[PDB]
Amino acid sequence: GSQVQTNVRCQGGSCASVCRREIGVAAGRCINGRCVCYRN
Repeated sequence: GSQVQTNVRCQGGSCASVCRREIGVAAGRCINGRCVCYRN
């Protein structure tokens, strides 16, 4: 997968704003306890 993995914890909920900070794109998802971010 081309998801961008991060060190930011989550137990559900939005990762969009976290991803704005992490990768500069306000898109992502909580997967298995951490945020991933989407750049296309």
